Amino acid sequence: KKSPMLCGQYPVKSEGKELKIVVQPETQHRARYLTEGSRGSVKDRTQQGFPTVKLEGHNEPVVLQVFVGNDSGRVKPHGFYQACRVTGRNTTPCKEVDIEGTTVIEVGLDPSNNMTLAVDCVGILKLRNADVEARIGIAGSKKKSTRARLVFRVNIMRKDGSTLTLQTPSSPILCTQPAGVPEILKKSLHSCSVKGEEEVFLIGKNFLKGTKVIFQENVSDENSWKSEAEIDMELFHQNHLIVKVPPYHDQHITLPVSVGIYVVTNAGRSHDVQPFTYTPD
Amino acid sequence: KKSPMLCGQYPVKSEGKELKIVVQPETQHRARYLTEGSRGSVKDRTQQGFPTVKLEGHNEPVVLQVFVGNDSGRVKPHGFYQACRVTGRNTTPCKEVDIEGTTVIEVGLDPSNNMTLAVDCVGILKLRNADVEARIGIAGSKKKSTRARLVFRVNIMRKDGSTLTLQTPSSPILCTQPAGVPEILKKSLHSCSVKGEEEVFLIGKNFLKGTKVIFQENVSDENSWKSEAEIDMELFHQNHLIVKVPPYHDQHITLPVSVGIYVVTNAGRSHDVQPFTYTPD
DNA sequence: TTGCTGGAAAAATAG
DNA sequence: AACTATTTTTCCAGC
Repeated sequence: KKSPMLCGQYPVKSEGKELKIVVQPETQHRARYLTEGSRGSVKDRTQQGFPTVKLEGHNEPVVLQVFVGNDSGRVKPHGFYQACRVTGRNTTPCKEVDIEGTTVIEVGLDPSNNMTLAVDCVGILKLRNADVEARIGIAGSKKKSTRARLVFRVNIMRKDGSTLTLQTPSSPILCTQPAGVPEILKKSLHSCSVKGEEEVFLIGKNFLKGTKVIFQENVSDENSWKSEAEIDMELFHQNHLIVKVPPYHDQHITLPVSVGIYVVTNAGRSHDVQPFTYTPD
Repeated sequence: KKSPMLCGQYPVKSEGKELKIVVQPETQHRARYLTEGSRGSVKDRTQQGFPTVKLEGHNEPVVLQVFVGNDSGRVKPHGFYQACRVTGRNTTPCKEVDIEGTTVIEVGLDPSNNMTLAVDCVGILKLRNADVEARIGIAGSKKKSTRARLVFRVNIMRKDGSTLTLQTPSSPILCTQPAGVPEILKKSLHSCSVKGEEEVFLIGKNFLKGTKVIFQENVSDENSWKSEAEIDMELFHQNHLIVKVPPYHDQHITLPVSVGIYVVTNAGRSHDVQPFTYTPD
């Protein structure tokens, strides 16, 4: 690498060459801390591969550089995150160099693979605020950012001593720890008359801000009658919640109907379903 | 202040002068982080005044120094706590100087008030691990102390260039957050047969490690039949808990008996009582 | 017995 | 000021 300042303005394509991101990285990747183990490379959005960058308009071996930059605007290396290498008996080999104090990961883009590479060797390291705080004061109430972009860039050298610098940043990635699926561990009531209205205490975990309690007949994705039970907000809690039993659709059943309850969180659905029996009026 | 090393050995009285603590500080004062907006001074044991120090055997204006030191032994400034000034339209004015890296608060002791002062301008700041690292060493920041003493000391200058240094440390003060009073906000069952055994979901707050759920008949301190309800440990939580209804003492009541439920925490008792009705078999 | 994560408690900050 | 709610960091525990 020629080491052109990381802060300079550079184009994605030029002189008949483009550095494009074929496969964007996941929208979220939990950064790891120095005090703990490694946490893995950054995957793609299907979690089944890795962000993939391609270099069209050129067919020679060229080192690809990667580093973690701010989440938006003019590309600057992020101030709270540092890129890091991820070793593995299947991961692409790479070097870990330091530029202007920020860590940059050098991988090798090659024509033997049509100038394409699935970056599977880059992880994100979280720097401690307090630590950053006492170096760059401008970073704190001025800005504590938890989002970052994977910054890719190639430094080709033209015929003379010149060097063309193509750079392309990915979509932002939220670098914190994911919500975790909702779960119901135990409910206080398992049976109620068809008119409902009786309260049910639910204790479990991960009841996020956008959670909903759903009373359903079966597991008919398309429709087997479902209904949002009203939640008590004056006592909402990530681990417990009080909901009122929604009245059943058939006020005139002759026999007890067994239905299921499960919760939806802005992040997912409590895959384990609770049984609840509606009984005639 | 002459700035004599904070670690030196100094007497309380000497040369016909004593620096005595008339009113010891509270046995507990919740330290606050520097980011914390709240700044209370350290009160006395009646919570109605402040620790008061007096300088007998001298009648001139002399600056009184205060700083937070270890909880016992040879006075050394505490490594996890720093003294801090507390401003107020009624609090005594003072300066905040730094000595050997520790913060010292300078107040003015004066004869116009018979060499006495009720230090109402000193608070205690809790140092965050990362701060304690840069101050007292990494391995040191592991040996945790949550107790500290308010260290008072005067630096009088004798006729010549000499300086007499009287120092007196207070009783230790606990600087951790004072556990809270338990509370029951809502229960799922309010009535049960005399034999009991039915579970009751309790959601409230501050259900500490040593909490007990008590079913009682009245508010007869001495005795009006009380009983610890069994708690489910596999789901214990500071804000909620599942207990089984203890069977009543009179398996043969003819009429429904109304009893109360309240919780005891290693720190106190949920003063607000919940009603529960036992019903005949 | 150490390394990779998912889960969380504890530490610090926000509102 | 005194609380309550969120975030950040540091710990744990299960392969």
